[PDB]
Amino acid sequence: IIGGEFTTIENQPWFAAIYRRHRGGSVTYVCGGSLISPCWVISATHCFIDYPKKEDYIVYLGRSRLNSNTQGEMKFEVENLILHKDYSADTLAHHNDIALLKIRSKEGRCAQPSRTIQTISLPSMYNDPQFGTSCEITGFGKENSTDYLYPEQLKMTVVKLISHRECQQPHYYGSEVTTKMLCAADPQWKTDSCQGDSGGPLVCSLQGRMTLTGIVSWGRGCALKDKPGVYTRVSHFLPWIRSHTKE
Ligand SMILES: *C(=O)[C@H](CCCNC(=N)N)NC(=O)[C@H](C)NC(=O)[C@@H](CO)NC(=O)OCC(C)C
Repeated sequence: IIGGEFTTIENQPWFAAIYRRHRGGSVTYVCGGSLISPCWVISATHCFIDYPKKEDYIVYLGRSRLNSNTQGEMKFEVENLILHKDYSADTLAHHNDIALLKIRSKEGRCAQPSRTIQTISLPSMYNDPQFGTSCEITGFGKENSTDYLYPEQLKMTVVKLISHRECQQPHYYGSEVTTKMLCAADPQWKTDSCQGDSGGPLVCSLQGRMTLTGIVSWGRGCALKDKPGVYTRVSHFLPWIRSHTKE
């Protein structure tokens, strides 16, 4: 997250931290995610497309820090890694960038709700906030484009939803952005999600309720003028989500 402020998991209880185990003992951070139900975490397909082996991933809930323990945190294995079959990556755009991970503890149980671990609500069929609405993003991603390391503390910032019409302008993204994607940015171009923030949530207060409106997917650079962050439009994937979360 470029700009913004440091936060605690208490303020972002649905945030899931996803790591990948390596040959040896090295565990590195991969992407953010969101707990949509006790047994399900939603993230982005591009985070796992190159290593679709469910056994190499670890999901943490209730975690405020990147490389250290947080009281109340819970560790999970991935029982089922569901990637979207129609995922594809063009020059800039990443299509159908959405994934589901079924989690289970070593005891075979799902997440147990607490003050630091809660689910976030999904949107209704084709019901998104009005453009110009303020939403929040959370993540352990880069604080600056020139950084190679991630911040140790979880960060959050606020960006505004940009219309499809404005985002498709020539100086923005043109026809590269579709209706299955949502653009959001800071009106001053000072804050934005960045590498390391993918898979994370774009949360919007929709009719008094905190809703998972988008998933951090892509963008040209980070916090660049006329280059909004692009998010996977969750409301357009409800049928896909429902069909893969049953049994
Ligand atoms: C997470 O993996 C990351 C989130 C970027 C969010 N960016 C903004 N809000 N501006 N996504 C990606 O890295 C995604 C896989 N790829 C890109 O975003 C690429 C192509 O669009 N963009 C890019 O600028 O990458 C070049 C990197 C810096 C070498």
